[PDB]
Amino acid sequence: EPAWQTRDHLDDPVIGELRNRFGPDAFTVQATRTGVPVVWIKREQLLEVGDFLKKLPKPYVMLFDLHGMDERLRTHREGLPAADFSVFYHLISIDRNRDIMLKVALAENDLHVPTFTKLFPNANWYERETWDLFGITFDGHPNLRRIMMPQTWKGHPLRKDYPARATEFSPFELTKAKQDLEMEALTFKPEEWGMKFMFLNLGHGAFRIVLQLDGEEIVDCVPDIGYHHRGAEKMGERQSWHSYIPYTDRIEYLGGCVNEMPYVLAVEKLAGITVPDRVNVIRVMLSELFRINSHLLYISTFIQDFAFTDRQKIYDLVEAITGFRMHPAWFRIGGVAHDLPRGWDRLLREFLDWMPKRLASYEKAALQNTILKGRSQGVAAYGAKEALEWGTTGAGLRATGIDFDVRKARPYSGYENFDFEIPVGGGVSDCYTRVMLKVEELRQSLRILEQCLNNMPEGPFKADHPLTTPPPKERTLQHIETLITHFLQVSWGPVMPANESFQMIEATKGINSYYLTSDGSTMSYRTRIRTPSYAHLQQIPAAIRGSLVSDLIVYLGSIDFVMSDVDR
Amino acid sequence: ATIHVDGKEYEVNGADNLLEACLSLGLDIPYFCWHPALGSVGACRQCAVKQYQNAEDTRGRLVMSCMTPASDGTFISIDDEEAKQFRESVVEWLMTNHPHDCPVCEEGGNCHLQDMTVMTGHSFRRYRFTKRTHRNQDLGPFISHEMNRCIACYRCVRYYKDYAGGTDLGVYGAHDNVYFGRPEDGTLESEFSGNLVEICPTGVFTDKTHSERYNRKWDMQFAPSICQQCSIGCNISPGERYGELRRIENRYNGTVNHYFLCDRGRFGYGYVNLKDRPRQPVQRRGDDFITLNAEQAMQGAADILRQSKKVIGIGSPRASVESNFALRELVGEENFYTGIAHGEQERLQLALKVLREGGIYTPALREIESYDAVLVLGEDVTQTGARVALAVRQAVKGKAREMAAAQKVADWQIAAILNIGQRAKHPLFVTNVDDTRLDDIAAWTYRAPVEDQ
Amino acid sequence: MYPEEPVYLPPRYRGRIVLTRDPDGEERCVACNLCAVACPVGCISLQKAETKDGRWYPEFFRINFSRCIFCGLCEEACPTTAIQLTPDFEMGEYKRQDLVYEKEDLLISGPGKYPEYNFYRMAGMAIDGKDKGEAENEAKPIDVKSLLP
Amino acid sequence: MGKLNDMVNWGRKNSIWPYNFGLSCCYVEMVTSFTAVHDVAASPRQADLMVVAGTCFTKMAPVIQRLYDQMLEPKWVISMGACANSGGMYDIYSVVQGVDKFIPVDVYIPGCPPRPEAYMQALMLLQESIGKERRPLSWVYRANMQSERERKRGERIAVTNLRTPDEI
Amino acid sequence: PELAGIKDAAPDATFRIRGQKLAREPHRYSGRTAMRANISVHEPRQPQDIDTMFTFSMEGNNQPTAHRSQVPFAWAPGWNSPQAWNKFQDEVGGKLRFGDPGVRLFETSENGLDYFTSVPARFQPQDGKWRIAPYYHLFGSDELSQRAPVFQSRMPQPYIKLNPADAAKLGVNAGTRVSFSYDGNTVTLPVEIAEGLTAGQVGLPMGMSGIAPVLAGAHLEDLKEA
Ligand code: SF4
Ligand code: SF4
Ligand code: SF4
Ligand code: SF4
Ligand code: SF4
Ligand code: SF4
Ligand code: FES
Repeated sequence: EPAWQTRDHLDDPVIGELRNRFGPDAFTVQATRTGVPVVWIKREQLLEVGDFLKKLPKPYVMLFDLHGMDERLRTHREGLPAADFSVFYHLISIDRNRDIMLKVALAENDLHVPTFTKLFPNANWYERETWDLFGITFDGHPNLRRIMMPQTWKGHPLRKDYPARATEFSPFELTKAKQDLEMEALTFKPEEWGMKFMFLNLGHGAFRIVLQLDGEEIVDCVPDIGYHHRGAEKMGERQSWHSYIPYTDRIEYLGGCVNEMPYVLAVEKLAGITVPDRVNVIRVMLSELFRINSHLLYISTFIQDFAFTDRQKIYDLVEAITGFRMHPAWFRIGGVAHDLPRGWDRLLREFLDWMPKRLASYEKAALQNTILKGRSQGVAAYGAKEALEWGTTGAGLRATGIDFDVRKARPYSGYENFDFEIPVGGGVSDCYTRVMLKVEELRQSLRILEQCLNNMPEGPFKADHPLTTPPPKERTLQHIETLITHFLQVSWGPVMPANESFQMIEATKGINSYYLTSDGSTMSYRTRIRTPSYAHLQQIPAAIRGSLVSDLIVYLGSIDFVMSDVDR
Repeated sequence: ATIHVDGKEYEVNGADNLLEACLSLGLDIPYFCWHPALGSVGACRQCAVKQYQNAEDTRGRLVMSCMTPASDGTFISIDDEEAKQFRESVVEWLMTNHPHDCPVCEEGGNCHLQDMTVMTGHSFRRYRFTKRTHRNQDLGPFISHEMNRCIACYRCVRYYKDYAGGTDLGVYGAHDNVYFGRPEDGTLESEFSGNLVEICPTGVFTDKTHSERYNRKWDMQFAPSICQQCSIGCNISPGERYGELRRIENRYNGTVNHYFLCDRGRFGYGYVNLKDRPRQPVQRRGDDFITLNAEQAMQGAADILRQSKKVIGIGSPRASVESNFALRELVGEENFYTGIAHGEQERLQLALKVLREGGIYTPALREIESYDAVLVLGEDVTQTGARVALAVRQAVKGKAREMAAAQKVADWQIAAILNIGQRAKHPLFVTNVDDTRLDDIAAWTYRAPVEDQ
Repeated sequence: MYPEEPVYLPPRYRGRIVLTRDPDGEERCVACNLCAVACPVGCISLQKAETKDGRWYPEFFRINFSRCIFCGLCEEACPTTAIQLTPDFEMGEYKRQDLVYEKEDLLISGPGKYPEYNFYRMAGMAIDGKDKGEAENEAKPIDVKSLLP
Repeated sequence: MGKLNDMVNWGRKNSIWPYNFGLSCCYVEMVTSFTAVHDVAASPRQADLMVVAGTCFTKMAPVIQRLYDQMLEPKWVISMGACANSGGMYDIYSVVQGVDKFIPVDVYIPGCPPRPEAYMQALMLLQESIGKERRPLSWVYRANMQSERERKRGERIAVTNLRTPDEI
Repeated sequence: PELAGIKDAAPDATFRIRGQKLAREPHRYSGRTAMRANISVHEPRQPQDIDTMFTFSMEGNNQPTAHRSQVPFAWAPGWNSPQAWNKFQDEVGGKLRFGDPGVRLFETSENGLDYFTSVPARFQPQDGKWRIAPYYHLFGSDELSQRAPVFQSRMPQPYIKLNPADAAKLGVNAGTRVSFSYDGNTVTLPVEIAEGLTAGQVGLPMGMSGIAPVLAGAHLEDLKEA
């Protein structure tokens, strides 16, 4: 049975529990290719369903995602409630190792949903962004303001009737914005930002936090984000399925092929493509190389608060394979762009004969440096309860003792074939614990690369599916059917039949996920990108309360976030 | 009627064939030889579905949906594996001799064969032998000929001969060396030969005027417009690129000009691209020609027109209603003159009085095809109103349609209709000062002066 | 060590974009506009012209290199292997207008990374030096007037 | 007098302190530029070169404008990457399409991201531009330099064969 | 008031399909940052269309299931050819979905006209006066079509049509150039013999170079061999 097949998930026990609790007519089950049960809930029963799922015997504990969707232009709404807009809530149970997506339908004039911040505190920023980009009001929300746009912004950019392109530049708006931003330190209003003692602005990426200090103690802090908002999802609606891969690259720019992976896996779910095993091994190999690179940068940055030669070795290897250092744009729908060059195994063998000594040096620089142990342990720590309620994933969640990694819990791209361990922390997410987990993850990625190098499948680098985009180049250059497929795929776009797909992977900073809605066209009807840096940056005001500003700086350096990943 | 496609129940018209019924519902069946206006002949064998005898039937039988009536309680399957394999096989058979030409083919990105090759999911070539080739003909200034790309679907000959009434385009040859074109090099003699660039599902017949300044369909900026070349008002899609009008495509209007233009409308757009057109306001000063912008021209013209004692306006039947009205508002109603002669205006006003005061319904252009007898008085329609001549040809073929409908033959089974109606046709009586292009189908032609007509 | 020691670039490095020529010495671009539409940034603009023999070529071809992200999707789109990304990165300029490379700035005098592929040796359309039936895997055309059954 | 202006421009070109105000991936490439494997070898008030390396968002644009205004003459600007040149691949509502919409730019670098040797090449280009122009000695006519495109045209068009992508 | 139906011919400029305008160009429109790059590397403004409901970009609506009658082009995913019009109709080969564009200005009148009693007399050929019989051409009788350079190779050379009896009376054969004076202008054309033309009439190509359509039915004087 294919893993991309359109399933209904009626055999999920959560569906039966919802039927026994709210009745069979209280909700509508939608058959998707997301791999999760999609349940359309009435708007009034939303908080009741959230309460019921929070109190299950193995409860749904993490709100993985929350975002809106403009359904006014979607033509294939068969088996769906009549909706002008919808809001989807993606909830994850780790005890069940399952997840559910609750969709709430909304009419065009009555665009208001009850707030979800009483159940899941991390819904605050998600509801702010859903208000910002869709105009969906949330009743009961404390400060429902724009999070990606300036407050003096007209319209909601993710609505279908909003112009995607840049408008005409005006120096008058620039001078007005200079007057607005440069008078903020003089005419600050401490009630719009949600606060209620000196006010400071600080000014991984450049971003501003508004701090409220009692002496040097932090009594309140509100981050100001959106300074690096590139409109990647609106571009997802503007590019074809094939010519959007560079945009997937440019989110979490230290990830590269790691960021390409969930997008192409979701598109392959839409296309019904089961890639061959060599494709899986190649994509795993490149994602592990980029994971090692990102972990090296994170460890070197934390130790700073010699290590840039190994990054150059990884960049040379990726340059040899793909042709580019940090934005390879190399994964394709149904495979990868080119085959591995002849001589890649020598470069990988020379890299794996260089890394054990460097890794031992990093362990000596992190373990034996007891000054770093003293200045890192107990610096803005949290337990599993705070990690679940804020959507913290990756190294922080596993440092809280919760053994949840996507590469093992919900395996993808042939990670089952590789023997590697998941490092789990003691139960407290210190800076030191997270750095040690990154070191052990680096060791496990080296083990994965060794298993790739020693056992490499000899086979195709693109699938034998008609929707593999583009087709293999030599058959394009000498076969008319293949030439026709290449012509239509690179120009009009490949046609994905109307469905919804979801792929969640373990990124270099946490859990990254794509949620794609196709309306049967050559572009995406909706592209939703869940990035872990968003949920990690939301957790700062919940952990740095009552601490020093230096503790805030160390915690910011130990979060492992990138600002382009935050503002996506 | 009631049909069951892939286990789902649909209500369709029982007079339709299965292909057009399923295409109306939104179901995708590949097809080449069928066209909505030309009927069904069952040549290309691309529209295959599996028809079951009843609800509890498992074997089924591969039928052509264009040749199969959409009768009540008809069980078919489009997405069955055997039907999909046969349709992919037909695409592959068409691909065995097809040239490696898509980058250098004017139909690329606009090709029905490309779309149906992708739609059937055929992308792997396992044919390894030689491809048959052909030599092209010169078809004149408008239609370019590239016979290598032909899939032998007979749409061109069916349109040009049975529908358009042309006589200089046929199918010649045999088993798989079938050739489509003229018996010799020369210009296609039909006034509706330009519709071959959209009737042909491949790049055999292409728009040569578009080919000289070529761009792909995705690069076009289109708009819905009305053809400005005669009075019929056929809807067109002009597409431009780089500031010049590149192509006139047909724009569907089921009331007026459904699938077809004439060659004047399709190929007489090149006046827009002339380099001697006025592009700025120009005011003469002695022998000089000073170029003004918009506001300077308006102020200077307003000053001189304000000083003049009486300004009159001369409109045109080329200009739109808004422009003639704006001139009439500028100069006044009493100072506005239609810029046509007195006799021309008298004939136009009499025609208007007949149309809107004669108490007789004036049909739309598609509705002309449903009339049982045509009398054409004085109007050489093929040279002045050509789409009406095409509609008149369809109305003349209506007698063969009626005779076949008397014998319980479906209206889309066009070959049987033409077999039953051999040379019988509805009456056509044309009068002109000389021979018209409708004389090949007219029951009588009267060559006489306008007084005698 | 720069510009003292030249930095090694791998052969498939995505740097400066060139247009290449066939082994016969003619430019490979048939002006099919696949690279222009496959560009996610829209920084390729060209126009098909056609010589007397019927050969398609670009009348002009321009790339805005202030806008190009060097993603190589245009080279992946090219059915003639005309457009290629070379291992060259030194493309800095003083004026942003001088980053708009016209056809004479792009068309090198050789085949580049693909030294033998010739699209017009495979295409069915007739050009000079290659009549009907002279492409690869093509039979000579059989006239319908021929005496064979 | 003639040698004095030459020595003044020589002093300006041999001592350039960049304020590398980068915002994205291009800034991280410039962070990798400072390492000993590339050998590339403050405050806006004493810096004389502004290297804009990254996407100029509609919210970051006042910051870039203010930080450029805080600098003092003589001041030079190098745009790095497609984002700073033109907006790059983000022709989107929230991105200013090029940093030269609001501040003048002296040297542009194509790339996404440019490698650090391209930044060293742009430093050489800026040094030549500085050494060719002349400014008043005490209390501005920039030289119209030949474009690198037409200067490098002969050796670029003369290229015939390249290493195939199959090997390494 | 007679032209009051032009209001409903198309909707006004405020018409939107779920808030967005109608697109003039396909979604995969290319070259948007290089089509004017030779003039200036800076992109210009997108042209604002305030007159109509269409937009000068792809930021618009061209869905087949959109409640409109004015369709700029047919395109559906999977259907790039002119067969994409099948998705834009209520049934294939029938009306456009949500109606065809355009409205009739006048309805059929309740009562008709009277019979026109002005019956003309039989045509009589008098000597020295040639009735101009109009011959229209599809390529060459419409003015702007004549201006199109591709019609120059397609339009025929201007031949003046003569009856065999009239040409025999003039002594003129097929091809000899004859001159005739109209409005004090002697113009010469080569003669083509028209059998079906009646005697006393002379055939002229209306709309072509120098021959206006107003000459249809006008008399001709001084038709001699040139
Ligand atoms: S007719 Fe169609 S399939 Fe054949 S070469 Fe042209 S575009 Fe390609
Ligand atoms: S020339 Fe075109 S329309 Fe005619 S049979 Fe061949 S493919 Fe069909
Ligand atoms: S009949 Fe021909 S000239 Fe007249 S409106 Fe239609 S396409 Fe145009
Ligand atoms: S490399 Fe990418 S951005 Fe540059 S021209 Fe090619 S497709 Fe466009
Ligand atoms: S894809 Fe290749 S052949 Fe086609 S226009 Fe571009 S460079 Fe030329
Ligand atoms: S030009 Fe490319 S690498 Fe540089 S900031 Fe923009 S997206 Fe990042
Ligand atoms: S479409 Fe039915 S056989 Fe051709």
